[PDB]
Amino acid sequence: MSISRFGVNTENEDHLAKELEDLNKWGLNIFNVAGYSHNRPLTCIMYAIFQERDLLKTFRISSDTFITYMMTLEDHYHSDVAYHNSLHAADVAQSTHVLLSTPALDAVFTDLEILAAIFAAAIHDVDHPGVSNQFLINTNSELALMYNDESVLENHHLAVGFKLLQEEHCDIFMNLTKKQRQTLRKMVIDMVLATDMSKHMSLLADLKTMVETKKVTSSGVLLLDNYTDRIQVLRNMVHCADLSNPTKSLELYRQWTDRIMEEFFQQGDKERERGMEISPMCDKHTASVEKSQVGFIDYIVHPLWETWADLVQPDAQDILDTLEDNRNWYQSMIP
Ligand SMILES: O=C(O)c1ccc(-c2cc3cccnc3c(-c3cccc([N+](=O)[O-])c3)n2)cc1
Ligand SMILES: [Mg+2]
Ligand SMILES: [Mg+2]
Ligand SMILES: [Zn+2]
Repeated sequence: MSISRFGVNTENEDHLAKELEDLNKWGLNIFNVAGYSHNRPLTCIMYAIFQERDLLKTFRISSDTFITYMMTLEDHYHSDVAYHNSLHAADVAQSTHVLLSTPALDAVFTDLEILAAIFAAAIHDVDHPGVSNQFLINTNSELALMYNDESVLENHHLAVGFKLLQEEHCDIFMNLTKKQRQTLRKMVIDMVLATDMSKHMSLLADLKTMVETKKVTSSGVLLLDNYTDRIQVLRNMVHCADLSNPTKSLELYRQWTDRIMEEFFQQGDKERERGMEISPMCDKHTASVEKSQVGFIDYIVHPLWETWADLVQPDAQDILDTLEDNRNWYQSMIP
């Protein structure tokens, strides 16, 4: 049955199953998953990932409760937002799922840490309005005041992600112990807050420290016996998943760029219509898409992935290669 198999009822079962053969691959096409799942990419991908990792059984989560929660979570992502909709969330969850399976990190993380990372990815952008934290701050949002202008949306995504668990038959963590729930909550909070782009540098600095003090075993697997080191790697992994668009196939990457640019232009028109000063990248009349992608990669995405590649060398070399190739392509497209 469709639901028991994919967590969603679809008229394209055979096609959805073919796409899902790439569940553990960096090359999975989430756009197609969406197209063969009646546009339920997040519910479908989260169900597939959990079945793949046997998380439902391990954590005594009924398929029904999980599907109910996932469908609700997905319903809370805006479909009228060009980039920060459920497709992006599904993509980050799937990317994180692949990153957790990096050979160099084999048997490094606990099952609870794995659960927390994938869950964090799924809820990391829930109810995103399509405008930045600065826009919320500049317009004196009640949300901004509430979180003292720090990680405004990130704190909101967390509040929503957790609150939905209180919905009818939505508590997927009902059977965890008080200790497991406390641990998971703290780790998820840590990983979602880590997606706050303004924290980029604090994260990368920690990651370099992890590379510098790197320790591997005979097999070649990294050594991270202490949570204090592991949570720094997990925060950076979800951050890398969040900034993984430029590392995917050019075809996927180009679609991601078109979407984020549309969202930027949306905010630009909002600011414009409110006599506000248009934010950088948000002016559709002066935006330089290609040059901006090159800057994005050179200053932010590459520095991060290069360090990540060093940490798990050589598992992420092809990802770095792809990033570099995509960078040069957009560079050649600058008029
Ligand atoms: O405030 C946030 O939470 C936030 C802000 C920007 C992005 C983002 C995503 C991109 C995806 C694909 C290509 N580009 C993306 C960019 C981006 C695009 C053009 C330029 C830059 N940049 O940093 O200069 C970044 N930004 C995500 C999240
Ligand atoms: Mg975000
Ligand atoms: Mg909303
Ligand atoms: Zn995100």
